[PDB]
Amino acid sequence: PCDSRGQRMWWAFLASSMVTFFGGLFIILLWRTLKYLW
Amino acid sequence: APDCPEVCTCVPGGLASCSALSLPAVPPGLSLRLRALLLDHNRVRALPPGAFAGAGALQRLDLRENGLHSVHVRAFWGLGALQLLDLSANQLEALAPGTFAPLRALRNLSLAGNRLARLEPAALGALPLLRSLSLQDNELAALAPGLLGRLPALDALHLRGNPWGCGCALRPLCAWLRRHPLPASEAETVLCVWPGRLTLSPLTAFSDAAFSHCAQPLALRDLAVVYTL
Amino acid sequence: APDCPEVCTCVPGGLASCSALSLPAVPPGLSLRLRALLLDHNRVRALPPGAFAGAGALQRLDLRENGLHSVHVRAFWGLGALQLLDLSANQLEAL
Amino acid sequence: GLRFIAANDKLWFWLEVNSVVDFFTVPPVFVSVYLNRSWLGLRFLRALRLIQFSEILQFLNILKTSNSIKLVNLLSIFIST
Repeated sequence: PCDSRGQRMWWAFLASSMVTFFGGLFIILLWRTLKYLW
Repeated sequence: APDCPEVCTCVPGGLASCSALSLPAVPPGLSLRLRALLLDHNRVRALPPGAFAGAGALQRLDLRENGLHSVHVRAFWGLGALQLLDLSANQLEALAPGTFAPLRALRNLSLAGNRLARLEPAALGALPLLRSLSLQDNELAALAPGLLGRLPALDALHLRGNPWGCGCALRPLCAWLRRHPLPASEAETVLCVWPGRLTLSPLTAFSDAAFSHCAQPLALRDLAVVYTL
Repeated sequence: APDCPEVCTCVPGGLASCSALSLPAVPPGLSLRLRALLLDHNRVRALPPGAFAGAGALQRLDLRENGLHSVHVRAFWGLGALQLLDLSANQLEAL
Repeated sequence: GLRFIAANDKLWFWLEVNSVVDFFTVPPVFVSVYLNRSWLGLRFLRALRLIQFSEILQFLNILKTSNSIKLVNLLSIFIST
């Protein structure tokens, strides 16, 4: 069939990309702080 | 009698008829003694706010074939007891939300033969006592989800002659139809319009398997998978 | 009879006439028993898709002097047997 | 992944333009394949990948002279933006 879009769930892709980027940043910063604080 | 309009005809019991009078506007001097009012076949194109003020005890109101094109939000003032509305055979292209909110005792609402391209959930408002609806001969492309969620007592509906686009937008519409068996006479007259691949297809024959690819509600497994992928 | 529209007049042989009724839309309840349909001198400006569904055995259809202005691609649904069409005296600007 | 292994500073590699477009381009397509539903969201960021062309040409030793390097840089930046 056609007309398969009743509503929008655009947040899923945006949430995935943002969580990937921010988790990478947070884990890198945590590694840096742990190295700083031994 | 003072409770009867001068140009209209009234009978004992509060039944007033103003048909075949070519009235350019709503007659004044409304009274609480009138229970039913007839106003069909007139030329009241514009309805002023609070036009029906005074007749709070009215039960039946008719405005068919009057060329209505715009109704104010507070036009139905003083009509908490109004039960029957006939706005069909008019040129209503849009309805202001909250217009039908005071109609707590509404039982029949007519919107046939109108040019209402879209009907919104907030346009109907809270209608718990409503039992039936008529939306035939309109330009309703699709019913937005949630419109039927505020009509618990809705048992009858007419949808013939509408540009129903058979997709996922009318899945809630089919949900009502599955549990409300439409008569075969009316069901055979209800069909899809677009796309052409689904022409001549009745709306009652579309099951869950036909639209399993539609947007399902968000779950908890996929919610974690989309984050973790 | 169920095969005849309530507001229209029908005669034996499947001939139905709906003229001089000021119909704002196509009457419902079409049946295969009707062979000819008359709809002239009405005000059916817009023709919904699949309006004539059900009367697949119809042979003659008339829509003269009805103020038609736009007809859907799938409007004359279920009419493979239709032979006579009268769209004249209307306001059809595009097909 | 190959670039990340060879990256000198991890934090400043995370903030590069190519890394950002990879982050905002690949996971959405993975989710679209998973959910059988495609959304045209930030897919336009792929044009930013067009920026990393002068470095590609310089790695292959095709692009040597200063004028041509600068011309390719300007053209790539302009078209990508």
